[PDB]
Amino acid sequence: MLQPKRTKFRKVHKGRNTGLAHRGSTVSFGSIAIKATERGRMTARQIEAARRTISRRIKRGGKIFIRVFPDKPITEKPLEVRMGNGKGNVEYWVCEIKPGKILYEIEGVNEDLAREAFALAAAKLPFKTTIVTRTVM
Amino acid sequence: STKNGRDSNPKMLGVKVYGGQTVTAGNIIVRQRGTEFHAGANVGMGRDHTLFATADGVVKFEVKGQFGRRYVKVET
Amino acid sequence: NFVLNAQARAEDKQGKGASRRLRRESLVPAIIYGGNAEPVAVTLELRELVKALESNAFFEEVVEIKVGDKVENVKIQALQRHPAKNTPMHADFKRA
Amino acid sequence: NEKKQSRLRRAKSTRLHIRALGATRLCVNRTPRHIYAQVISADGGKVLAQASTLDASLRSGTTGNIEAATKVGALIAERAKAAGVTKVAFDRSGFKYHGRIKALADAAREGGLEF
Amino acid sequence: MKTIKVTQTKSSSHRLKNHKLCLQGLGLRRIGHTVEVQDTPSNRGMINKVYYMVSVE
RNA sequence: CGAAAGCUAUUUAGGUAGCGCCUCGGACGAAUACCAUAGGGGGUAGAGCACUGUUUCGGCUAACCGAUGCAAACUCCGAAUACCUAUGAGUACUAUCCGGGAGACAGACUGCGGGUGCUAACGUCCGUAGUCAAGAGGAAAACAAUCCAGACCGCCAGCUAAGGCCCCAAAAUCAUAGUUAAGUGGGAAACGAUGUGGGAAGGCAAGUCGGCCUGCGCGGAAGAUGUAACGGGG
RNA sequence: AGUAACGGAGGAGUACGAAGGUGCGCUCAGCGUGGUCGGAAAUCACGCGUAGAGUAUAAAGGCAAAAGCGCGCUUAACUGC
RNA sequence: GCUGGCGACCAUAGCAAGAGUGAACCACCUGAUCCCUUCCCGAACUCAGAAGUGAAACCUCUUAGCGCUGAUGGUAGUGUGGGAUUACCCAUGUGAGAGUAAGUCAUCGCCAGCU
Ligand SMILES: C[NH+](C)c1cc(NC(=O)CNC(C)(C)C)c(O)c2c1C[C@H]1C[C@H]3[C@H]([NH+](C)C)C(O)=C(C(N)=O)C(=O)[C@@]3(O)C(O)=C1C2=O
Ligand SMILES: C[NH+](C)c1cc(NC(=O)CNC(C)(C)C)c(O)c2c1C[C@H]1C[C@H]3[C@H]([NH+](C)C)C(O)=C(C(N)=O)C(=O)[C@@]3(O)C(O)=C1C2=O
Ligand SMILES: C[NH+](C)c1cc(NC(=O)CNC(C)(C)C)c(O)c2c1C[C@H]1C[C@H]3[C@H]([NH+](C)C)C(O)=C(C(N)=O)C(=O)[C@@]3(O)C(O)=C1C2=O
Ligand SMILES: [Mg+2]
Ligand SMILES: [Mg+2]
Ligand SMILES: [Mg+2]
Ligand SMILES: [Mg+2]
Ligand SMILES: [Mg+2]
Ligand SMILES: [Mg+2]
Ligand SMILES: [Mg+2]
Ligand SMILES: [Mg+2]
Ligand SMILES: [Mg+2]
Ligand SMILES: [Mg+2]
Ligand SMILES: [Mg+2]
Ligand SMILES: [Mg+2]
Ligand SMILES: [Mg+2]
Ligand SMILES: [Mg+2]
Ligand SMILES: [Mg+2]
Ligand SMILES: [Mg+2]
Ligand SMILES: [Mg+2]
Ligand SMILES: [Mg+2]
Ligand SMILES: [Mg+2]
Ligand SMILES: [Mg+2]
Repeated sequence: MLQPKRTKFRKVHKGRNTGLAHRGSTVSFGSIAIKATERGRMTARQIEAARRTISRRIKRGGKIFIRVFPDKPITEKPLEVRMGNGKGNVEYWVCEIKPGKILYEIEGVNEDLAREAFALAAAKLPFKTTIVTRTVM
Repeated sequence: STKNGRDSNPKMLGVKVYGGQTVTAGNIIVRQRGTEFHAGANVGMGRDHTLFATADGVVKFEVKGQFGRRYVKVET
Repeated sequence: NFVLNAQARAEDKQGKGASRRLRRESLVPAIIYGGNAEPVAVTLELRELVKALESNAFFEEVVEIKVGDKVENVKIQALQRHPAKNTPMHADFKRA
Repeated sequence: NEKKQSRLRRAKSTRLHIRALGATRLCVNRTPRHIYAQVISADGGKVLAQASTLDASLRSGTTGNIEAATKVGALIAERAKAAGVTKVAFDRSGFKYHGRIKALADAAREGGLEF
Repeated sequence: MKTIKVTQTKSSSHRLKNHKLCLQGLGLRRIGHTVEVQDTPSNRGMINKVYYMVSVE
């Protein structure tokens, strides 16, 4: 599962996930893409699982472009500790997902096999997704 | 136990007199760490880069020079 | 050949709220500029435009807009799509 | 280029200080062939007086040495007193103060200019 | 000069401090109270701040 | 008339003291506030990748280049508000200053912006506004902190707010046009499905096929005294 | 402006008679190309050079009139304010 | 019409690429005896000059290739009121950044000299 090789800071504020994804919202690396129409978090484990189910299905024909990278560390308190005593320990990494974000792109595969692969990947993710095609403006 | 609990007292820096206000000689205009504002006419600078009015007049901020510096000056 | 039928979009139909009202009544704001005339703001019908958008000649041809007894020979310059739902939000047209 | 560029870098400090003092400036320029002096206002835009080795009184002779500089200094002192300019700040403009510049400045001090 | 009628239609009790000050500076005392003010930009600003609890002729 | 549960310090933390907030007396009276206009400085929201980091693909012999993301402790940018000053209209015993007397320094909830926590808690800690505290009345069945509204006393007078108008229980078994068949309304997810209404297209030709976008519904849906997840009847 | 938590990160309890004053002068870091060892990275020369170097010391804000780097003379690291 | 100096203004003014200027001026230039310089060096600074050359440099022209400027429209955000609670929606006010069309190979002042 993906992870930054290094970061400036270990722990990070929680923040608010708000707004739409106007940046990573266009098919730019391949011909078909899966796009999140709902908001949430995407752990690195989910990214690995969805990539595995897509790649095993399309059977190595065509390239897969992972367009999300998990760069936000998430902490957790150990079990049976009270509420003070500093911030919890890093457990896993997530990517914040705004509606409109491209998650995976497939290049070099026909539409039906890629749509099968994307349907298989959607059942591994915690938000609703859609299948979008590359257009010209 | 973690190792983060420290901070320093506030320093109360910033612009004290805004553009258009009247000043007398000796009135402090800007408390700043470096020179984010530079002294123009009728404005002096203290050892800690404090900008103060050396004359009566009204305060006026500008952007001048080829380095695009922010200048405070006092109009007499 | 493509022909789009438009209406004039005066101010009081411009800005955030009026644009959202337009898009609720199945309309698209658009703008026409280029040449030496001034920009003209127009309202297009969403179904007409999303049908023209399906074709590829629509992006390589000179299309025509009719604001009402006025021809306008333009080329599509920029599209703005809603990020989540792919519906077009606004269109740019360059006089041709 | 490099020489003029470095010399203007050398002049900037005195020029900015003279502007901050709000003083009438006696700016001098020196070329291998001529010498020039200008009495300039505190705002830096108006030339209150001037003198050079191009004056129909020094040109016909020889220019670019210490004697011509002394003559220019006397002439600029006179012309500056004629225009009611007494207290000035000397701007050597990145030139060393010794030499032809010093001859001009001494002739200007003896001419009546106060600095 | 060119007066207008302003009536208070809702309560001013739990509003923002400056909205209550706009009502007090217009001269309005209670719900249903009506005042006659000069039509000026200085008064139109106070009326526009509190458009939601006031009715204008 | 009318607070506060704040700040600073404290062998201090449930005490106390100065300041903040209340009241009384005196002085002085628009100096004050609200709004308009004018003049200012921001580095937040958003955005962006110019720096610091981080990140995907491709080219090139690692640097660079093209494309492509991200950031509390990144910034080439950059609001709304807020804050400061001047001038002005109108409306308000406003603002200052000098004295007497205090109380208070356990706060709570709701919204909005955050840290922490499990983007848990009627959790905790800040900022900001309102309410309670110290505030009754009407609504939310009941229900400090929600919504409407600020109770001087009296009246078998009228108009309204929130919220309501079949009966308990005051007022429409009111009107027009649609939708639902689930008592949905009147508790819940991923996901599943020729439910049913509407819209824009498309293919094939007695109409048929399957793709979308939507309105309202269905399943998913198991708990302990008794229906018991419309207050009830219905 | 201020603003809390057993919130997230780091420093201090010094140094310096010059590393203070002043006048005068100077401009880095990195790249390329050449050159005795010598070599990616020392010193020399030449071209660029986008501020990316430096700052007694942590970070931030500054820094070309450089606030960075040298040389001469000095004691204003003065007293009353 | 050209140079010189000092300013205003700080890229719509800049880079990159071409091109031209020696009457005067400016630059390079000749030599250092003298005044001054070099942690070595007349490179720089300084002085005494005028045999050359516009080569370099400066300056002036030309060019949108890159920079820089930059609308209109839309979008994001947001004050107030209201409605919902995963961050939206509605009314009203405000309104970016990015990107697009387009614009840019500066404008102005005081003084002196030469044509
Ligand atoms: C107006 N701009 C275009 C300009 C003009 C001149 N020229 C003059 O004033 C004198 N010569 C002229 C009048 C042009 C004939 C200029 O001389 C300059 C500049 C620009 C500045 C910019 C500087 C900038 N920083 C230090 C504020 C900067 O960061 C850079 C850079 N490349 O990054 C600079 O180059 C800059 O330092 C600089 O050198 C400028 C000028 O010298
Ligand atoms: C040191 N100064 C003389 C300078 C010179 C040049 N250019 C050169 O050295 C010219 N290069 C040659 C040798 C001629 C090839 C320079 O190019 C620069 C600068 C200054 C810096 C200043 C920077 C500054 N901050 C970041 C330290 C800053 O805040 C500004 C600003 N305007 O606010 C800058 O402009 C700055 O970032 C900057 O760009 C500089 C230069 O570019
Ligand atoms: C316009 N300014 C902001 C500017 C920008 C750039 N561009 C960059 O450095 C771009 N670099 C990136 C890629 C953005 C990092 C620039 O590169 C420059 C300059 C300034 C010029 C000024 C030139 C000037 N002219 C008259 C020759 C000049 O005389 C001086 C001077 N007297 O100092 C210069 O510095 C100048 O030659 C120069 O170097 C400039 C730039 O290089
Ligand atoms: Mg700066
Ligand atoms: Mg709105
Ligand atoms: Mg210096
Ligand atoms: Mg009372
Ligand atoms: Mg009193
Ligand atoms: Mg942000
Ligand atoms: Mg206490
Ligand atoms: Mg307490
Ligand atoms: Mg509290
Ligand atoms: Mg609590
Ligand atoms: Mg109590
Ligand atoms: Mg009550
Ligand atoms: Mg009640
Ligand atoms: Mg009740
Ligand atoms: Mg009634
Ligand atoms: Mg009844
Ligand atoms: Mg009926
Ligand atoms: Mg720069
Ligand atoms: Mg706009
Ligand atoms: Mg813009």
